[PDB]
Amino acid sequence: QTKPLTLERTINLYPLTNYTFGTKEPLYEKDSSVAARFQRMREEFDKIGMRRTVEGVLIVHEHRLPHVLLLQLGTTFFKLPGGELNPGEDEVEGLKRLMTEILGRQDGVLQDWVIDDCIGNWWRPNFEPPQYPYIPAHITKPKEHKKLFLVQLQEKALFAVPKNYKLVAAPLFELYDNAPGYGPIISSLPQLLSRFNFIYN
Amino acid sequence: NKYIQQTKPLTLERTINLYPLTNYTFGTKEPLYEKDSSVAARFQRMREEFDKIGMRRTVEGVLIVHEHRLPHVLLLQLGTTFFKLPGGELNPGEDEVEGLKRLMTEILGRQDGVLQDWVIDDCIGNWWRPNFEPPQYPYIPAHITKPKEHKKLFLVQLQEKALFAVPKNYKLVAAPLFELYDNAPGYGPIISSLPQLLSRFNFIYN
Amino acid sequence: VYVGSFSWWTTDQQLIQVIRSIGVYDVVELKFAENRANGQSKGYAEVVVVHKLLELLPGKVLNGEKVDVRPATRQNLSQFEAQARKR
Amino acid sequence: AAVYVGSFSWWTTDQQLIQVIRSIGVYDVVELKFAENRANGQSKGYAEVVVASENSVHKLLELLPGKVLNGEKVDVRPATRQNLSQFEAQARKREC
Repeated sequence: QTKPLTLERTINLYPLTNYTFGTKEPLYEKDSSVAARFQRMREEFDKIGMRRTVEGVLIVHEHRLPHVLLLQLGTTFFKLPGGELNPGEDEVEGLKRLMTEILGRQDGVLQDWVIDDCIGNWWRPNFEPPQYPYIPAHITKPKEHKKLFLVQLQEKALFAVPKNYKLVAAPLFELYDNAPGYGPIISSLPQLLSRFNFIYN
Repeated sequence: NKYIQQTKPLTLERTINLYPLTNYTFGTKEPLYEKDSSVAARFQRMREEFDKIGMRRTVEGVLIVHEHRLPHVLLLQLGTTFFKLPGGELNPGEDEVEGLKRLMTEILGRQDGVLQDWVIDDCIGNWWRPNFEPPQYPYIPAHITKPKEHKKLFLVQLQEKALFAVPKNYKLVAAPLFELYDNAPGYGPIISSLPQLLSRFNFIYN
Repeated sequence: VYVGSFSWWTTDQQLIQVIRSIGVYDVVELKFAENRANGQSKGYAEVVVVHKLLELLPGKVLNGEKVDVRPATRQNLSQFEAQARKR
Repeated sequence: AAVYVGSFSWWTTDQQLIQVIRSIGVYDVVELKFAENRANGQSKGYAEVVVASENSVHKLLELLPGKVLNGEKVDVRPATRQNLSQFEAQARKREC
């Protein structure tokens, strides 16, 4: 291409009709309560250090607009596929492992995840729910670093969703300025994806 | 004659050098007035021009410094609560980046002979105005085939030190990212989402 | 004139071509009702040229649904707005 | 057992507070919790220091007051509701 890739990044999107969706056994969280969540985070912080989380943003197109694939628990709770990196693990290899754990097929046929773009970073300064897209100045030791990547999909694929979750294709306008519905990270994705030159195949 | 250098590793991880706020200074120059000062005048001209040349193409630059290892975005303040990024309208067929270099030199370029050199390698985001009205979005709504304005944002890397010349009716100020974050009421939707848009960058605090 | 209801991905270009096929080439401007918060179309539009659109345009099917054309009034805007949020 | 320490700038760090605490011989800090604006994470310039022992609370109360963080001398008080109210009122009075 003529422009530097830093100035213009082009991404192939495929229509939602190119993809199929199944279900598999439920996948339960490592922590059974918020209290238990932050207790483990604290213990791992002392034993290992900062938690390293990676999440993937998977995009399809329908009706002229990019749609992000979200995991829904229940009515109101939404998350990106991803999770915790192991000590020393490469971020990209780690996200591919996690995507396979979460959405991989029971019949062993592998998805081909392509991950060439960081879209943002969120930092948890304390053992508490708030996260910011920067490290506050008084915090030299954040407790969690969450890194978001665009995951380029193959032209066609089957995604197997743990049956305790629903996979939804959310259009960008549903997310935009909707922190009450989706939280600050998901609701910022329209902004974070705006730089990409999407090709609607 | 020179030695052939090894390639710089090609990665989409972007590392950006920041320098202390106090490395940057400014002199004053003659006031600047935008083409439109009222809302009604803004949208009248936008309508008129849309018929002649089509979609307005705006480009804006995000200039970053640091204090206390927190990035700060440089803003132009025209009023108690009125802020903009350096930038403006491209001429017909003008290249986005060279146009932003022109606009930045017009607004902030030093007046004492030394040529300002802007380094612009990164697109940060895009905003579209579907109608001749205030709303802008980070996507094109599905029903809109002909947006009225396309605004593109770029990260402009600064040299270690720089002197700007600021129009005397403006102030140049440095906004910590925490001042912008979730502050759309104070800064609008574009400036207030810069923390999120800048979060992907690996900043080095020199 | 008001026209609707149709889906949020029905474009101004699609709406225009359906208007030309009955013989209305005197269209000045199309304006969709929109959610201002996120720019989503509410599925109806004010068309500005009249009686060609009121008569020949209804009974046309756009992206699946039948279009209802009616004259531009406060009465008719409340009906399309009430219909919009009945969805 | 805990104390409040303040007031100091919003760029006074966790590391600087831990180093001054170490400098008075206290090594059983269980938690440093800065008072923060939740909306944007900015420090409001005081912190709760939770320690494992009353011996450390005694040391903090005697040895830490007067020590300097980024040009300011710190006050240290027992972490009671009254003292929290007083630190927060001081922080609100600085925000202006």
